[PDB]
Amino acid sequence: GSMEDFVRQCFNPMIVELAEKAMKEYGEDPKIETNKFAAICTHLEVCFMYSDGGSKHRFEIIEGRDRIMAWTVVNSICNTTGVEKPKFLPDLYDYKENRFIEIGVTRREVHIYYLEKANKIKSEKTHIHIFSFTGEEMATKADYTLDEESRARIKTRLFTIRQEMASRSLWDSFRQSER
Ligand SMILES: O=c1cc(-c2ccc(O)c(O)c2)oc2cc(O)cc(O)c12
Ligand SMILES: [Mg+2]
Ligand SMILES: [Mn+2]
Repeated sequence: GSMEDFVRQCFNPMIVELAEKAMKEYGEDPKIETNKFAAICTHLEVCFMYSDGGSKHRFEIIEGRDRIMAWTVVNSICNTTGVEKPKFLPDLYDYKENRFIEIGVTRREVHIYYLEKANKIKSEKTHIHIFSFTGEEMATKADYTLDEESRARIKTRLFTIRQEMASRSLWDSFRQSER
C-alpha cells in the first residue's frame, strides 16, 4: 500500500514499468504483492548499476529484455564466443572476462542465496554475484568483477533503500516476505 507508493517514488519509471509487466506475466499484481514489486525493482536497478560499473559497453544487459531479445543476445554470444548456452536466462554478459553473470539481491544472508543460485544454475561457467541490503557481497571464486568503488555505489544504494523503507515502517514486512 504505502510500499506501492514507496516504489513509485524511489525507482525510475522505466524500472517500475518493467517490474509491473514482469509480475503481470506471472499472474501477480504489483498493487497486491507490493514487497515482490519492490524486490524486483531493486534487482533490476542493481543489474543496471552493475552494467555501468566498468568500461563503456563492457557488459551486455540480459535482465529486463523481452524473452526473444534476451535469448537473441545469449545465443549470439554463445555463437560468437563458443561459451556454453545456459538453461535459464542470466542477468548480464561480461565481455572482459567472457562469462555470463547472475546477480542476486537478498534480504537474508548472502551465503544462503549464493548456494541456492549455484545449485539452480547447473552451468559450470556462469559467475554469481550476490548483494545484501546491509552491505555484504559474495561472488564466485571471490572474484567481484568490478572495482571497489563501483561495488560501494551498489552497496550504499541498497543501504539507502533499506533505510528509507525503515523510515516509513515498511522494512520489517519487506525483509520477512523474502521466501
Ligand atoms: O521479473 C522477475 C524477476 C525475478 C528474478 C528474481 C531473482 C533474480 O535473481 C532474477 O534474475 C530475476 O523474479 C520474479 C519473481 C516474480 O514472482 C515475478 C517477477 O516478475 C520476477
Ligand atoms: Mg535474471
Ligand atoms: Mn538475478
